[PDB]
Order: sequence, then C-alpha cells, then structure tokens
Amino acid sequence: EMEILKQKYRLKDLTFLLEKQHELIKLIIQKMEIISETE
Amino acid sequence: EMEILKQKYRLKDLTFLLEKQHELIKLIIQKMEIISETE
Amino acid sequence: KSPLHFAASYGRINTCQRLLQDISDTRLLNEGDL
Repeated sequence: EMEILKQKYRLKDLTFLLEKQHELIKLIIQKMEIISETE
Repeated sequence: EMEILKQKYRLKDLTFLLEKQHELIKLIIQKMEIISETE
Repeated sequence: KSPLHFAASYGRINTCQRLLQDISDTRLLNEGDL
C-alpha cells in the first residue's frame, strides 16, 4: 500500500507539472511573433 | 483493483496531455521564425 | 542544401515555397544529405 501510494503521489505531481508546462507552452504560442509564415 | 484503475486513468490522461503538448511544440517549431541561424 | 532539408524536416512550408521557386531545373529536391 505504501509503494502504491508513493507511485500515485508521483503520478499526481507529474500531472500537476504537466498542467503547468502546458499552460506555459500555450503562453509561448500566444505571445510569440511570426513575421515569415503569415500565410 | 480500484487503485490500479485510478493509476491507469491518470496515466491515460498524462498520455493525452502529452500528445496535445507535443502537437503544440511541433506547431511552435513550424511557425517560429529564424533570422540569425539560417546557416 | 541544408536550409531546404531543415525547412522540409519541420514543415516550414513558406520557406520551401520561396526557396524552390527560383529555378525549374529541379536539381535540389533529388538529393540526400547523409
């Protein structure tokens, strides 16, 4: 039970960090500027 | 079984978010402009 | 040579279009960089 709970906490931390990373990448796409491929 | 199924759902959500993040990063590489290192 | 490979590798369609439109002899598309 202790090992399974530790794995679950590791996965929860991975999930939280992935949400933060996804938000940061969305910000990168939102704020970056494009001057060559403007279609 | 319930704990294992919860872990499996967490991993599935991580996988889906990783696909979305990879697509966003591929878009970033596709749309970003480079004026210094054009080789 | 290298810029065309880089643009085609990462889907930079505008660069490929503006680079391959120079000549119609088609000497760049048929090459292998390593």
